[PDB]
Amino acid sequence: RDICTLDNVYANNLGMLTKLAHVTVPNLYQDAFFSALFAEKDVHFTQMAYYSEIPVGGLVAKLVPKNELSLKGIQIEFLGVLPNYRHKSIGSKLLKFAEDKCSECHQHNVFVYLPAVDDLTKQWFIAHGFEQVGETVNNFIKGVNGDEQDAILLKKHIS
Amino acid sequence: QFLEALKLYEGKQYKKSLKLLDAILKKDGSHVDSLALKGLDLYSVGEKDDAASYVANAIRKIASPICCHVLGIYMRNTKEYKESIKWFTAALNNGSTNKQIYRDLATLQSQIGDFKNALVSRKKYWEAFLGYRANWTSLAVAQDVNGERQQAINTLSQFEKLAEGKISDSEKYEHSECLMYKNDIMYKAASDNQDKLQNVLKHLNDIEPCVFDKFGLLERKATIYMKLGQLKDASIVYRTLIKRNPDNFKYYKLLEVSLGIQGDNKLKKALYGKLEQFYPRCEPPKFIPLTFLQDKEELSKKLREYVLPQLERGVPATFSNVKPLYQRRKSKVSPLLEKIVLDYLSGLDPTQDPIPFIWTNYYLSQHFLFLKDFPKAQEYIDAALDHTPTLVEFYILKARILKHLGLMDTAAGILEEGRQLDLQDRFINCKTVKYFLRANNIDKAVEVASLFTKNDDSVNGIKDLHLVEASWFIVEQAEAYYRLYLDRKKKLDDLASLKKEQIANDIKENQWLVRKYKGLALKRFNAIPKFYKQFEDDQLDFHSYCMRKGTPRAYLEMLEWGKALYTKPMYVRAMKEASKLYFQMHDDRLKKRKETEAKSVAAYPSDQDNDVFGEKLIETSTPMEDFATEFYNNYSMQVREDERDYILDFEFNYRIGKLALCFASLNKFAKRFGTTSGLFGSMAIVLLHATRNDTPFDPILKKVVTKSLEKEYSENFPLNEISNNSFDWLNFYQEKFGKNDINGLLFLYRYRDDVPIGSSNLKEMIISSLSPLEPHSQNEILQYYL
Amino acid sequence: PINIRRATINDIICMQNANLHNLPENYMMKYYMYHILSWPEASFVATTTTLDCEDRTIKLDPTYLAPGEKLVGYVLVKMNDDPNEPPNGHITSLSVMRTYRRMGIAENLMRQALFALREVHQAEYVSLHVRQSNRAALHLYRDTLAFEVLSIEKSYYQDGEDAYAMKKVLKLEELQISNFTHRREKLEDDLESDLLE
Amino acid sequence: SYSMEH
Ligand SMILES: CC(=O)SCCNC(=O)CCNC(=O)[C@H](O)C(C)(C)COP(=O)(O)OP(=O)(O)OC[C@H]1O[C@@H](n2cnc3c(N)ncnc32)[C@H](O)[C@@H]1OP(=O)(O)O
Ligand SMILES: O=P(O)(O)O[C@H]1[C@H](OP(=O)(O)O)[C@@H](OP(=O)(O)O)[C@H](OP(=O)(O)O)[C@@H](OP(=O)(O)O)[C@H]1OP(=O)(O)O
Repeated sequence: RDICTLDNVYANNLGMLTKLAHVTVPNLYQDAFFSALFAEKDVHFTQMAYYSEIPVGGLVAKLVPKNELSLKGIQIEFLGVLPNYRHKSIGSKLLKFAEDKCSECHQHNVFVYLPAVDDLTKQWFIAHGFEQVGETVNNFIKGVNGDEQDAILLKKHIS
Repeated sequence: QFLEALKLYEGKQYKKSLKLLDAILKKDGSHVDSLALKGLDLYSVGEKDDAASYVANAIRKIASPICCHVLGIYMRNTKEYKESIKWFTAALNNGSTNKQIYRDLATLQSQIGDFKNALVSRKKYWEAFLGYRANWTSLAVAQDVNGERQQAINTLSQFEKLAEGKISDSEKYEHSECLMYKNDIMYKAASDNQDKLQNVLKHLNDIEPCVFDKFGLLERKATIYMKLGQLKDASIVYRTLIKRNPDNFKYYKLLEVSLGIQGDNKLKKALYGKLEQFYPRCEPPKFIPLTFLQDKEELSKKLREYVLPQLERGVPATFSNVKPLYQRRKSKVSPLLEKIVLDYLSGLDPTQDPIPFIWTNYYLSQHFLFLKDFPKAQEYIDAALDHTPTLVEFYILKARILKHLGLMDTAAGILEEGRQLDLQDRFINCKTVKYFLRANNIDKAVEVASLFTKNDDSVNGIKDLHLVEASWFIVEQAEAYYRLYLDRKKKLDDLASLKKEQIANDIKENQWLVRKYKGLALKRFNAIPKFYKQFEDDQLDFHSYCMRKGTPRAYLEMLEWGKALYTKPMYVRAMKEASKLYFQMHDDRLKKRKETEAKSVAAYPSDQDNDVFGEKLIETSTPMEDFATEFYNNYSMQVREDERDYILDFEFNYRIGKLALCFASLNKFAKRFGTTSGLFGSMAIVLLHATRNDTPFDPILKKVVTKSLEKEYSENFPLNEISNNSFDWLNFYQEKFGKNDINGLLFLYRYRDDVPIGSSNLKEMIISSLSPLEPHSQNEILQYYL
Repeated sequence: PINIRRATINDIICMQNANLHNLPENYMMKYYMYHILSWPEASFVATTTTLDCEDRTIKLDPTYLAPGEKLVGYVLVKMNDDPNEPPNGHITSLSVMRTYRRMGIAENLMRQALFALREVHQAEYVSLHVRQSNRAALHLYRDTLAFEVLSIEKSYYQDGEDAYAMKKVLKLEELQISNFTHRREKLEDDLESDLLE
Repeated sequence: SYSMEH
């Protein structure tokens, strides 16, 4: 089939998704965050991207049901591809899964917080139809190293 | 009635039969029948101890024919096959009319290797039940095994005549098998006699339409043609076999021989060129030329054509596929492949050719690892890992390099990083377990292993791993406990010398450990012989089942397998390593809240075993007899002369005073490996030292052995020189066998108290002999051998 | 390089060792003997090969079959011998050591197994169980070999994972190994000429 | 893979 495919993440290959997140977005995720994904009320969607059967990227998104302004819907919590496999539509395929889940859940918003300094990534979401919402969010991102930084919020409307 | 309890045993109402038999014996407690069947019900309900006491009481009181049969079954169940035979026979001689007993006897007689009597039993059962083909097949098999081949063939042929036109669809598989089996016997008896061989071929042609084992028929057909010198005919059949399985190397080489081109590289090149067109995805056409091409440029072109497409597709075992060329053609093939694969890499881009890029780096990692350039091997695997850190295989190769460097803990850690990526895959789990055992981290190894075991009623998987007969784990764990044992014995001797005081707390702690590890090493090793005896016992059902099922050729292969069980690699490994413990226990005898730990290391059910730490094994007064009964005797009765470990032989007999068997082992070793071997030299020097009038051996032996050494080895050793305290045996050794013959030096070193030749110089000689070895080997010698 | 051949009882200790390394479903030696002594033409193994070149005893290692030959994969096959369907077979176990995966070994073993079941045993179909989350195994059976899903078996494995029960209908001519010599003019041996033409 | 447990 297509050389790039998506498939499910299970408890057994959760560590694969954790490794992908650690090499593509260092110092943001507590390993607990990954562990909470498969421990038996908030709903997550997870997915791995394979290139010729190699896991090279992944996605963690969250259904946010409700008080809340227009940042209800699907939150993208992780979306990352290994550097050497970029620019092959794999990130677009993962984002599209997220967007599609939004509509399956009859929601109309997909959003993501990014580091305010990460210009390149912001431009990539904007090329995919996202828009910045308001301005920089004061010290929103706590690092594993206790560091902090400002986030921006981006949003995209789904019919 | 006692007959009510027999039917009530035949029917599985074992309690039910028991109420009955207790009432009978309340009146008559010396009723032989009653006591005997008590045993067998009690046995069938796990109550093994009582069963044994009731059976043995009945044997004292001694019987009935029914009794004899009950006892026959009980004994079969407890694996007393020879006793079972005694009781089944007594059942007949005391008037049983049950003709099935002859079938049971044939099974038991076959199991113990008494085919002479088995054949008698097959004949009587066949006479009683001629209507069942199984009984014809089994008689023929007995005839064949007793060397009565024509009779075997006649028995099979007589059944065929009776069955002509009376074989149903469901009986056709058995028929096919029995047809091929007859061809086998005819074929062996034909030998190289051309007329006989011609008739065997005729038979094969005749039966082909009723034989469903087409590979087997084709293979027999080719070999017949070969022995008839009809090579062209053979060649057509081998081509027919290749087409059926073009991934079978053996067929290709046999085809070469049938075409008379074994010695003709020109024609071989053409043959495989042609075969490559029919079979483009298959290894043999691409690979076989790599074994004979000599022209640098042609070999080089062929190497390239074989390995580059595999790298391109990203196959992991690309290196491993060529590894046997690096092993047999090192100087020729490795420089050529180094250049080929380095040039291929330089053309690749990591973002456009990611798959070939990472797997080419992986190949080159394997390449430099094989050639012992470890830093370069790490560079190449690092490049792969950094690029694509999601491939478990890359963690395996990096760990493996670290293993060769002696970094066992680091190596285990990398593997553990790999394991975390894939909790589904048992293979990376097993290798991670193996690496932690190699680092002596038994607790982590067991925790990791236990993720895949059924631990249902246990804190971990040790019991499961014993149930599923996992020698891989058990041997590696045994070896890890032995290392820990030797480490703690060192830390124990260092603690004594550091008495110059709760240091006595630290030695009582260590003294427990030395014993705990020494015992668990020995207990884990003793798990292996138990598996292999069960494999032998496992044959029992097949003496009848194969006959019924119609697979006589496979049955005879089972017999041969059973006669080699105690020579298989993991058995021999456990035996060889366990001997270290028994031998030292012999040499040495010539100079609380465990309740918690007990559960974490138990191997077997509570009832079967109370010696959880193997204390009884290490406290033995008879370590040598224990090695013999638990491991060595079975190995020794089965092993072939051409695989026999004569050094084990020597070292075992040396410790039971049998110096003449030591000489025999030494002599046979030399016949095979010659008299330049350092191991030959060291065994000779140790044995010579044993013929010294001061030594604790029998003088009659020292005398006979002195003469055999004179008879055979007068011109190899200065035999006269054991009387000169100034003669430098160690110096003579290095002159003759060189100072790099590590294994020969290590043998002497093992006998350094018994055969003192300058233990300090010997040690230093071993130390300076280590430099050519890889680091891991250097270190394990420094730590565990010296 | 890897050699593919029919299994014998001399391979079952190493086959068990391979199973033990590669799968959570394990069996006692008696069960392998039952297979190899009941269906002696149906199981196949994959081994390394050390050929003599123009330019020892066996390693004490649980994968080794003979000097220079160790077992890297196997397919363990039986006929269905319960209680009254037409003849059908079962793939009891298939595995390949991880360092040897992704080069066609499983595929090669499987094709020899399907053809043998048809040829030797007139098997009409073959069945097997596979974990739902086993990507590699699903690709092999569904895509490469065109097995069908027959059902879902809930909580089939010991750790509780659901299986697919899968099935493939067997017909002799389409299973012939010569049909698979070209991955992608398909020349064949007619078994007639002289090859050195 | 056949599971002999069930
Ligand atoms: C808080 C959180 O959620 S996590 C933070 C977000 N993630 C990160 O910061 C992690 C680091 N970044 C990454 O992993 C990657 O850069 C991602 C995920 C952002 C993008 O992944 P990629 O797989 O490169 O996405 P994709 O390939 O679909 O698109 C990248 C570009 O290549 C282009 N492209 C698509 N297909 C092809 C092709 N065949 N050839 C060339 N270019 C292509 C796209 O159009 C896009 O171009 P543009 O941006 O100039 O319009
Ligand atoms: O002997 P071990 O310590 O258990 O190590 C072995 C050994 O490799 P080295 O001794 O060269 O490291 C194998 O090679 P052979 O002895 O069979 O030639 C190798 O097998 P391959 O080269 O065929 O891969 C195998 O590697 P693996 O099992 O990963 O394929 C590897 O075992 P470890 O990787 O567990 O160290």
